[PDB]
Amino acid sequence: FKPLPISFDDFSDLNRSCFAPGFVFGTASSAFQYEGAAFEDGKGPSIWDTFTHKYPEKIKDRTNGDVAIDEYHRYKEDIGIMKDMNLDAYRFSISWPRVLPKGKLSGGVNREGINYYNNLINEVLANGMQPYVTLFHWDVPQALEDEYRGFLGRNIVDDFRDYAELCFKEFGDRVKHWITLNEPWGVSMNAYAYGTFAPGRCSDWLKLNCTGGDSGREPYLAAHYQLLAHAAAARLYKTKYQASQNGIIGITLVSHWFEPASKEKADVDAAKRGLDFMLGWFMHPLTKGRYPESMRYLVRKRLPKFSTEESKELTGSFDFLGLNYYSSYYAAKAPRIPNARPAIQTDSLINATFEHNGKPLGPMAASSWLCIYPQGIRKLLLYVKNHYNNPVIYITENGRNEFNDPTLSLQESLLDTPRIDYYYRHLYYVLTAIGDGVNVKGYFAWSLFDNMEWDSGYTVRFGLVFVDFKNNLKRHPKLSAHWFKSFLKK
Amino acid sequence: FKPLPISFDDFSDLNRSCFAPGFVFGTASSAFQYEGAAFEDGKGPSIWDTFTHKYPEKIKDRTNGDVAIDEYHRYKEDIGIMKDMNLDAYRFSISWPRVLPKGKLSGGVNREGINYYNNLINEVLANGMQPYVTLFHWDVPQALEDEYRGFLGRNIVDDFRDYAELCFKEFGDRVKHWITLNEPWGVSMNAYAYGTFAPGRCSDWLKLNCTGGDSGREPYLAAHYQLLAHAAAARLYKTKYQASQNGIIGITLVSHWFEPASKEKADVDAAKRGLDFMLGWFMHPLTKGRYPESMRYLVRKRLPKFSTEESKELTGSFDFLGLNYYSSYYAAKAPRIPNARPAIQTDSLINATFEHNGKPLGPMAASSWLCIYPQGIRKLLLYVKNHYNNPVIYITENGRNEFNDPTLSLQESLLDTPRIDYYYRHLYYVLTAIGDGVNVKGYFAWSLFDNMEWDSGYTVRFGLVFVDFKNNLKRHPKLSAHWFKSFLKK
Repeated sequence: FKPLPISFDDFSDLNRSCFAPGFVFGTASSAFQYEGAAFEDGKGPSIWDTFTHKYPEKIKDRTNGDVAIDEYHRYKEDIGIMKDMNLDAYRFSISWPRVLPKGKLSGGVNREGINYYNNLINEVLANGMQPYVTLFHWDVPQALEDEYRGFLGRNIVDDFRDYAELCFKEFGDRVKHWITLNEPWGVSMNAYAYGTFAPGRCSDWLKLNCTGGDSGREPYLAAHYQLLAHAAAARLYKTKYQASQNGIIGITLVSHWFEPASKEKADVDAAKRGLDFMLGWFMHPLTKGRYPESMRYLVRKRLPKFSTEESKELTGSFDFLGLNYYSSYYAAKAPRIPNARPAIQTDSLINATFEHNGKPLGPMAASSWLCIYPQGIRKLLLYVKNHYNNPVIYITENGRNEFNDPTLSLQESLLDTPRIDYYYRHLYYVLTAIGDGVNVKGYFAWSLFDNMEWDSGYTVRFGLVFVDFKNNLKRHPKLSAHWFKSFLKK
Repeated sequence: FKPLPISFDDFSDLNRSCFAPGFVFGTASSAFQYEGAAFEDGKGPSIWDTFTHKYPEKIKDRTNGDVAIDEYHRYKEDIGIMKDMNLDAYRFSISWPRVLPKGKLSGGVNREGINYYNNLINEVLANGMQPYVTLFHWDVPQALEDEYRGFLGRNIVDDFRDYAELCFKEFGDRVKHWITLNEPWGVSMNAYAYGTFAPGRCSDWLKLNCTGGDSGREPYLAAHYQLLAHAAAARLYKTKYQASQNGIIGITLVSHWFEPASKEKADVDAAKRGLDFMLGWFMHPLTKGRYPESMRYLVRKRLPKFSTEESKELTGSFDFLGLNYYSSYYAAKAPRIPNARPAIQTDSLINATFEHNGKPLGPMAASSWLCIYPQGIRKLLLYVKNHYNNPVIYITENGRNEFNDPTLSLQESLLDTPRIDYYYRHLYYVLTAIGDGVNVKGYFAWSLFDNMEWDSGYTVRFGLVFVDFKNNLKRHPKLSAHWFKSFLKK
């Protein structure tokens, strides 16, 4: 580490002029969290649609995404806010079942679905911003879940290649930045290892009230098919559409920073395994066509294998890496319990905590897994540069939350100084990583507006802009929106 | 609650123009934490001097206050920083054993000791600031501890009246704001109930490695004599010095906000008892000449009694209240354990926590008792106004800390955005209390510089200005110092 020649003599010294003139600043979202219109204009149901209405008790506040923040009908006002804030880009996702209601290409193409994304894309570009588009953001068409168990069936790869091709042909003339998948670790672990996400599967002996499953086998299956789906969509783009469209394609991975519990070799080795089982799971295959050695050694037979052809297709199939960072953990070696039933969470032999002898690594945000350690982003960034031959990186999500509290007045709800604290220190550490040679090209805040946080429902708020859910979903910019607008003003 | 007509459209909208033009903004400190020169220019030893060298294992990092930040020799530079920052006042304490080395007036007056405070007082006033002086800030002369057990002996009252008179005669011509005691709750509980502060006493059965004591009796004795000492000094000032000196005298009390765990009557009643045993302990006697009913009912015989004359002297003996606020707790009723040995901590029958069904009240700072809940200051302020007939209030301490971390570079150490967050929201809530009729006249931040935090040693940092303890105690203003200077600039 070696500091930055700045001199933070005023609070206003940290702004966009500190970054290269070409650095991209934007905000991110997903279709299920923002759009609304779940049954409208020919859209078919996703697994998240089904999960929330079938099992309301699996959602903290027993809510759903039928209306969400209604971006479907409010997109002009939303883009208007972005333009006023001086943003450079917008990262959003396309709903698979909105364009192809039955999943398969032979089920029919929803023309009205295609029209919505054309309107959104043209609005983004007309307001001096560039669209960064995510193909899959956890909303598997219900038809494919019913037919072959969605991402647990090999059938998903061919159907996902067809979906990607439809988006490339229809929107490819305007969209020059594509993202195939959004956080395959999250899907694998929360949908198949813990059971908190749709379809809510996990091993029965864990007593997490799951809908069937196996946490020692299914998470690995879901991750393997997700990687094959990515390779299919990425190879199609490069071989048939990249020479005429002139854009780039990548993938978004999520990772935490794992800090050794002590200086001991066992604790040093545990942190490394944490990174291998979270980040390495997806980056090894993407750069080398095989899983990390530690996963191969400790999972043995339960870890799927790539064919020769699958390895060739995967190796190097990305123009950039989309990195998502939020939290950090302390990692210590966990001893092998004799006769333990297999599960992905215990397979790595790590004890992950937020303290070392009762002393905290940092304070917590409203989500119980999010520990604030700004140094983690810089250390994660240097790990990617040094272990994965210095790829081009875009930070595709970064942020924190607060609790939804009905006793607070509007004025009180808009004074989000902890979020300002969070962005200031994380942005400082991104700048130090750039100083040390990391190829970071952009940064996207999660999120512009308050929204549904998956299984947590509307009990937490992640936005820069407050949404009044009791009065026609009114948009009320928080103090952090005004602060970010000033940061971006020259 | 009803908001403030402001409109926090920019971050710079919260400044000193939001407060009345006469509102006082300053910073606070104590003699043991800042001065240094512990054995120099005729000063005698305090109980804190003795405690740290005798028992280095009772201090987290095994440190002492011999040098501290050396304000004794560096006071001109320290006042210089304050003047550059646009502050209105400085709250500091006078060391009892520096002016009277043997405690008693018949032990001799240290002339050199008197000269230091004359130099400091004249420097404060010459730099356009007013001194707010604390007579006792936990540094009991060792001579009086040796002779009659300091604040556990009735002999302390007469000696404390003599000390106060010396300060009034010598410094009274320039000092118009006097504070008799600093946090008698802290002394009573930490020195006699838990054993963490000098002289480190507590009940042997608690297994806290104390130096002797009784937690069911001594804390009550120490608090009773502290109140008698205050009354003696306050009555002397008003009857003999106030008509010619034209100043005012008060006392500084510390209190947390106690939030009911649930809506249940038992939880509502537990929060009230929390306030009675912490704040009420000292405010009841000061306004009514008797302890709160709940303390009288649950402590019975172990609670000392005031004579008729002592009640008359105490009732109304303060011109203003010095209030110290830092943290908030959730309070729930605790059941009576059959056969429990008596202790002040269990006497109130309350279970105090920082969570309700695992959900946090707020995040924690570096000190394990400090939970961040900005609403607490406003609720505490309204409680004082409504229960204690609307006194004149000065907030004499408010702030947060971070850990001393040797792996961080200087630049990294100066980016104290969490402290900015802490002052912004607490200052907003002070403004709302003023709006609802509380008579708040000033606010003092704890503290300007990093210093020794009693039994925690130098493991935590509370300042707006970083002190480099490895390089001639160099002063390096943090981002929060620059932010506070801008807040105070018009």
